[PDB]
Amino acid sequence: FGIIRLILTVVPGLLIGAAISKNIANFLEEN
Amino acid sequence: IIRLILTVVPGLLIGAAISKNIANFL
Amino acid sequence: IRLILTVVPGLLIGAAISKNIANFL
Amino acid sequence: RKQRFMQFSSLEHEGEYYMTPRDFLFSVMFEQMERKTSVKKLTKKDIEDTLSGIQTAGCGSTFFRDLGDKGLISYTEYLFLLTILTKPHSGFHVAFKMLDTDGNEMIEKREFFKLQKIISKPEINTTLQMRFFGKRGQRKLHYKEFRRFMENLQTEIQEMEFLQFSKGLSFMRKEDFAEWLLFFTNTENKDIYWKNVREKLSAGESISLDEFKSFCHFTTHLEDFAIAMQMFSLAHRPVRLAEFKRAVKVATGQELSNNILDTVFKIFDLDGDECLSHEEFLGVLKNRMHR
Amino acid sequence: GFRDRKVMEYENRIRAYSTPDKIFRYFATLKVIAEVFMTPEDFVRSITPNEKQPEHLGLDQYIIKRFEREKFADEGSIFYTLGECGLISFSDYIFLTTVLSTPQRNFEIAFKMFDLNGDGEVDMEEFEQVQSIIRSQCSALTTYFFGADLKGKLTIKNFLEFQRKLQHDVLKLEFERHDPVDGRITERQFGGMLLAYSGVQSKKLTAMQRQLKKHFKEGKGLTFQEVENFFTFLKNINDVDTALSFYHMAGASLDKVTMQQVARTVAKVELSDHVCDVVFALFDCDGNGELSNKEFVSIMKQRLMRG
Amino acid sequence: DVKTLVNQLYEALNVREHQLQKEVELTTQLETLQQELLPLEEKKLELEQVANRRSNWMAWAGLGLMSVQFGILARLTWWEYSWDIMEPVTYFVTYGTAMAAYAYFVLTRNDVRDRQQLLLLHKKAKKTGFDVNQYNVLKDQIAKLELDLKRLRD
Amino acid sequence: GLSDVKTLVNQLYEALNVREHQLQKEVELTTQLETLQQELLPLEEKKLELEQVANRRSNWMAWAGLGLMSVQFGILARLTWWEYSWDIMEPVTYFVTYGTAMAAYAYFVLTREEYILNDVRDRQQLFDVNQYNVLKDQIAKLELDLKRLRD
Amino acid sequence: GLSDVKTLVNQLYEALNVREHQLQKEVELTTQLETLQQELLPLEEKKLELEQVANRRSNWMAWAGLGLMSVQFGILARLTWWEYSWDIMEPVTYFVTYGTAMAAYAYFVLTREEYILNDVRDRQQLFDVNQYNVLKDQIAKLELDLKRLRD
Amino acid sequence: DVKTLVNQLYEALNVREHQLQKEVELTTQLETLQQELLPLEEKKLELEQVANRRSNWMAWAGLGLMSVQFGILARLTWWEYSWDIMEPVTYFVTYGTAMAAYAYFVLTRNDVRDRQQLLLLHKKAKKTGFDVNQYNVLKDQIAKLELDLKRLRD
Ligand SMILES: [Ca+2]
Repeated sequence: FGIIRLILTVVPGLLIGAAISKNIANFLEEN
Repeated sequence: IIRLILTVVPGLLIGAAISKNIANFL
Repeated sequence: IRLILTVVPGLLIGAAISKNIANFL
Repeated sequence: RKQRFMQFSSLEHEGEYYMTPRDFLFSVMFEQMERKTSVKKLTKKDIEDTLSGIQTAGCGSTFFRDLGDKGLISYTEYLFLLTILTKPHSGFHVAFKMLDTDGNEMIEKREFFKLQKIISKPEINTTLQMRFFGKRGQRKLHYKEFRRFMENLQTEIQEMEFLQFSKGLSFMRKEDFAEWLLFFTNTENKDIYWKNVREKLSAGESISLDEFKSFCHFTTHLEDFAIAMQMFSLAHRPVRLAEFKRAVKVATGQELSNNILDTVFKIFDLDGDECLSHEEFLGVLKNRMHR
Repeated sequence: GFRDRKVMEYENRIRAYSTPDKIFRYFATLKVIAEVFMTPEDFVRSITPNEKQPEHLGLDQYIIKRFEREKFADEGSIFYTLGECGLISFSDYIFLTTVLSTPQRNFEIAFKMFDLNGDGEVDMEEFEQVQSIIRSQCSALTTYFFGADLKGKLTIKNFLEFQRKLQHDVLKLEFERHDPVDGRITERQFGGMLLAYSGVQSKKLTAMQRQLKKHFKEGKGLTFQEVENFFTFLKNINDVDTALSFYHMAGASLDKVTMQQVARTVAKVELSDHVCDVVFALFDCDGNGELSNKEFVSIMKQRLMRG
Repeated sequence: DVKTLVNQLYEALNVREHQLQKEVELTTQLETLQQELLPLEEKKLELEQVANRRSNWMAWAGLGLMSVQFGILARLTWWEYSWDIMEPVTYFVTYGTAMAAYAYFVLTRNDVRDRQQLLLLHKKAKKTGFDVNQYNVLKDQIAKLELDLKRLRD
Repeated sequence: GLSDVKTLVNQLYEALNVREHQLQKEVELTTQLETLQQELLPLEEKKLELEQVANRRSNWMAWAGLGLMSVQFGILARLTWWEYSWDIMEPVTYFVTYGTAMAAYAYFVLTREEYILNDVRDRQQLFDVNQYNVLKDQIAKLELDLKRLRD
Repeated sequence: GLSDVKTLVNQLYEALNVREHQLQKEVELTTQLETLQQELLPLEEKKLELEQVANRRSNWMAWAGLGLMSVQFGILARLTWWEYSWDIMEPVTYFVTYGTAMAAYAYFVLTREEYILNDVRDRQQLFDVNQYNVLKDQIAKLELDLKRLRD
Repeated sequence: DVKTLVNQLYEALNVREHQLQKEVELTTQLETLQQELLPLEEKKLELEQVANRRSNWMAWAGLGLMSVQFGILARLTWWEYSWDIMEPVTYFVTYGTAMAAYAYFVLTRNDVRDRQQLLLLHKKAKKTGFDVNQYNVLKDQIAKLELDLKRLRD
């Protein structure tokens, strides 16, 4: 029953990291 | 040590064969 | 003193052993 | 250098020091004066008379020797000779280009002073000015005469060195050549070199003035020798006497004799092998060239 | 443009410190069927810093090409004699990049050493020795320098002429990579070419633009011939530096006429007014026409030696 | 001498019906002890749960942060940049993450293991109402009494 | 306190009543020690059984961890040295090492959280070690006293 | 053994002489608690002093280790991104990290060996924690008896 | 009645000279108990020093093997090969070293911490002549006696 929460914790963190790198690189190229 | 080898070596060979099969499948 | 006397001989032995093993190979 | 000027100057006029050609030669050969003679204080008329009885001297390689004590050197002039002795000649040619363009490169009496002041970094008549421009500055200095004069200076000082080591024997002995070679290098390694040469010289062999002149020329060209030895070291082959002769032929552009070059390879054969210890060789030749 | 600056700095680090193989696999842009190749433009890019690689090609990604074939170098160009239709393979890349760098005195000495009673005689084995020694400190060119019999002797004159032609062709490529119009380069672009191997900072170049603006010099252009004459002039930088220091200590001012006089006298090259104007625009002390001989010699030395 | 006197004393006070009296006194002292113990036990349980939630939350947050770093690095070296330009950045980010974990450690600081855990919990608390040593001697007294009761029942 | 003094009087009467105070007490000590050890036996058996049952599990789990680590090593070694070169598979091995460290951490976190939540739930809803240890205390003290009385 | 039964009789006598059985006994228990605590205080002083003098050392040592590691981090980053390239500074950083780890483990093993040698030597040549501990336990039992007597 | 009986018995047996008698009996009981404890402490010291020698030796061997491996890697990475060919070998050698360290750590297996350590050493080594339990109970009894003697000396 723990694996569901394990996935629900990891995968959103990983996706958030991807989107944050997207946005930070965009900002840096902008300014 | 005999059981240590009998645990490690088959795992490594199984990993090698699995890498073979996975690269072929991909 | 014992720290150096343990490390340095081990390192030199490793160097010589790699030399000899590479020659043999 | 100026210390040497004040130590060896033997004429004086109006609180100003002056050298004779004999003084100048003894200055270029030695560090200290042999006889601590007082500086004779001479007057205007007398210092003019010192240069009256000249032009009796042969304008070849005996120029300075023939002038003897009958000559005058301003401190600046003495600096200009020293650079000619130590420096390679090509730099002076560059100055001849810079001074005058599309011309014979003539200099006035004042321009001669300018040349001295730049290279080594009214007035009385002097031997150089009178020789080069005539008595009253009528002729002009064409580069080739200066090149000939510099060659004659080199040759004369070299002949003087050969006589001074020969002691008037008209030929040398290779131990004396070794002495001339290692002389200036005062850093203590000379004992082992002396041992090696004495073992490997085989007394009774001789060299004449032409060999000595050719080896001094090689001394002046030494840099190409260093590049060739470095290239051999990168090749990682031990340099051998024949290879040393090949490097000498490349550097100097001349073919030295077997005996002289074999002697030099033997002396600087620091190890028992047949390989030139060229590092110390270069060091010794550098010391020798800088005097 | 942040990412572009980061990529260009990374490329400069590759050029300056990486192994001669990484520089090849990274700057090569062709793959012929399997062997990698670099068009001559890529060879020029691999030596001049601050040049950007095309986005997609980069490292270990090439334009795979299928085996009259297309010509990548103009007829008569030296790269054409490499053997391909003007393409450079790694084997030739090392050879060309070691012929570009080493000074001609070393080649003279090496040729003089390994030979038999000959000033400029060399054979293939002796040539291999020379290459090894000089690289410490060639495909399809054997016919060019030795003949079909492969026993001809390369006279040092022929090899030095070949090296000179190589430098000339690389210079023409480096010039053309600046997009000339009517055959004239922008003063700022000539400043870049001159300072390309110098300090990274572009401040002085800006100051040059302001100087030319307030001097009516920007906007006249330099032909390729003028740049060639200027580099042949720089090919005597040692004697030029000695003569400059001499004229400096003599008391004369390092003005434009002094630089053209010294150029004529010690380099046998006729400089144009504009070229002296530009050298002075980016090399004066602050405003004055006196030249900063020391820094000038420094930068010109570190530029002529290709780094 | 004193033997018959202590015999008379035993006859007087120790009526010798003391076996069942011991049984009933034991089986009620046990209940009184348990009732005296329960508050200490509930305090201990509350303290344990309150010190458990913190570590659970912190561990899950640490895993979330590791995953976020993974995502940031995998989105840099495969879409925006290349791997080779982002090799030292990843090495130094890993070094910095290990250093930050070490700094977190330095800033935050069978049955015998439980005793040590309870001692550390009491020390970190300074929370009155739960006196660990009183609870320990109390549990020990209860265990001894219950064992004696098991002997009595046989 | 009447019960306390009653038990005290009983104790004093029993102590004075004994004959061969140094002999008969040694006998009663042996009997009591034997009886207490015979009482301790079931607790020790239960403890040993539970220890073995909770130890073989961890042994098998660590063995499985080693097997999985070796399998991963084999996969990486074959891919790096047979199929694709190392230059193309440097990022894959770095990120797989990262994934493996994260999975190890996740297993530790899962086992800790599950065990502690189960323990707290069982404690809130509810082999007693305390009486076993108290029995060890009583029996060691009895054996020590017997030792002192014998020699 | 006669002295033991005499002490039992003395306990009985102290029990029987009581007036205001539960009150004066509560008072005596209060005096006992006060006495035991006044005695306990010096041991707690010794213990807290030793604890602080053993805690500050580890704190400063860990700070020093972290500072050294940060210095190495900065040096390697500056040599990698400004002076040289990463292509040329990969083996240097790998072997510097290896050396740092080996030095940390060597320091750990050396302090362990020195500590165990010194401890065994001092034990062979020779704050009594156990009288502090039995003092804590006795005073707790007494406070518990006082509580039970209160209500 | 019975109170006067136990008072007469107090005068009879409890001579009341037992204060100084108790002092001298205690100052001798303490020596007796320490003389009893001594062999147990000797056995404990011997066992712990023998189990400490082994740990020291094994940790020294570990450091030696670490240094030998570092040596071999450095020599190859700078003399016999280039770094390019020795990156995968370096990574896989580090992986193998980690796997070996884990196989070793799997094949091997505040006063309460010391008590747990002693209990574990006794359970593992299980040598007769030393019982941790009797040693603990004797330590606590002699401690309580020292304490009573301090209270008596005042
Ligand atoms: Ca790498």
